[PDB]
Amino acid sequence: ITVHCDIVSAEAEIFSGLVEMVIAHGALGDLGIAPGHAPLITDLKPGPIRLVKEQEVYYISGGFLEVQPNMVKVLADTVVRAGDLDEAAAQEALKAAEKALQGKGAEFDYSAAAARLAEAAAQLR
Amino acid sequence: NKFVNTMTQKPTVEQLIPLHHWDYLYEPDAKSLLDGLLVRYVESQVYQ
Amino acid sequence: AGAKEIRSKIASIKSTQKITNAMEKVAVSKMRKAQMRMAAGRPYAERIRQVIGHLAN
Repeated sequence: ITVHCDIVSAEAEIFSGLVEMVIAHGALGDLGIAPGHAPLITDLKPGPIRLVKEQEVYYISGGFLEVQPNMVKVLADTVVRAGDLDEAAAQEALKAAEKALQGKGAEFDYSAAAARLAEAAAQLR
Repeated sequence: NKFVNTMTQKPTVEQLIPLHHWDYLYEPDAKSLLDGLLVRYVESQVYQ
Repeated sequence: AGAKEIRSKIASIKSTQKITNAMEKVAVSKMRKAQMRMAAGRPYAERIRQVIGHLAN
């Protein structure tokens, strides 16, 4: 009559316990999951997940739903991924590196500079 | 750096990109799921 | 070279020593906040590793 649901994100847990029914917005349409549901992996739309224990509702920005007859895992995302947002962040990171580097410089100095700082860092302790 | 203990920080390099009787009910195509999950995995390792 | 100039230097260095002693405990406090954040993000990564293993195997 109940399964172990765990709603988690790359940063922290969102929910963990025992549930009666899990309602999710899959990439192809709404779902209603209950104990013993067959194994199922699915991509989630940005929207609210409704759980039955009493009733709970949590807003998620998308993710992956993994189901097994004795376990339900929701791998949520902290932000809403998308082709424009996904590409913008890459262009800003590239732009940052263009502005940072002007030209090449002496690279053989690495070893000498590292030895200088390795000797200097010992005297301090 | 990796946290060995409160008194020891270890500098490290970790490889990111180059990594039983039943099957899942894949709603979307399996390529789309694997392509998306490998990206989420690498980002999570960088965040950790 | 002069007792009073020396007395002023001692008070200056003593004022600095009091805050570096406090900053050590502040760093320990923030270390514990970072350690709890390290543990909170593990379940998501291990589960994504467990799925990719089958969806490829």
